[PDB]
Amino acid sequence: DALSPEQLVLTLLEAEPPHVLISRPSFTEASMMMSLTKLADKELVHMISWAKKIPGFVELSLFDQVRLLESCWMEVLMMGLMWRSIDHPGKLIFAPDLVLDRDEGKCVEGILEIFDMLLATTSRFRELKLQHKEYLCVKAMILLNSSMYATQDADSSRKLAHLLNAVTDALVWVIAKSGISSQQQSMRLANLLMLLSHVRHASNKGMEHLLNMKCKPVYDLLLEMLNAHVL
Ligand SMILES: Oc1ccc(CCNc2nc(SCCCc3ccc(Cl)cc3)nc(N3CCNCC3)n2)cc1
Repeated sequence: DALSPEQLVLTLLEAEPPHVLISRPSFTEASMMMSLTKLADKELVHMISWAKKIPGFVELSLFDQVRLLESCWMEVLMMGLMWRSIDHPGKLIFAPDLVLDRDEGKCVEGILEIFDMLLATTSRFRELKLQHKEYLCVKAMILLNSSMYATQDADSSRKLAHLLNAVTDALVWVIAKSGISSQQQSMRLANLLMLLSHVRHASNKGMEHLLNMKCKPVYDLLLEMLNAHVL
């Protein structure tokens, strides 16, 4: 119970996930995917601690929290990937150890399309000159919006709306602080939210390559983390 103007941006700042490290040698196909799996899993753990820290997230329903974390993990992952690779054209800084060149993608099939997508999206964010604050704000919006929107017992859908609300407000706020004119303050918001669907787009393709292995996805797998230990 809070959600203020900057007390949120600063909060979203101090809630950020830790940098994550993976073992490694070198590399080929599974070499790239043995790591990426051990990468996104370590991260998915911190992603939960993260959501947990967004003021009011735990006040929601448990099934809703899991509902939400299940839909965004992929784009939230890629949102942080892009942000880490924003000042590096052609590269995709997956982690302090996992840095991949564009070309290095083709060496494994299907993957190369995504790099083009990420790099393309990353370049757009770069060109817009996305700020650390706007980035913090867009990341949580992705988590608060990615859901299956009732079949009633609504007090969650209320609090959730109030939460997506505060974030969205902080974001128009950040843009306003920028000082530009209302025609531009609006265009900024519009340009940044239109990219979220490109992050969605890239999120769908990726998840499609993922499942294209032999499985069919972290549900309970990280269900008992919201459960008790809260770690
Ligand atoms: O901050 C981060 C950290 C990590 C990432 C990437 C996380 N990527 C990731 N990729 C695969 S990939 C087969 C992939 C083909 C492919 C190739 C390229 C891409 Cl981008 C996606 C998929 N599989 C998984 N997981 C994690 C959860 N348990 C089940 C498997 N994660 C992004 C941002």
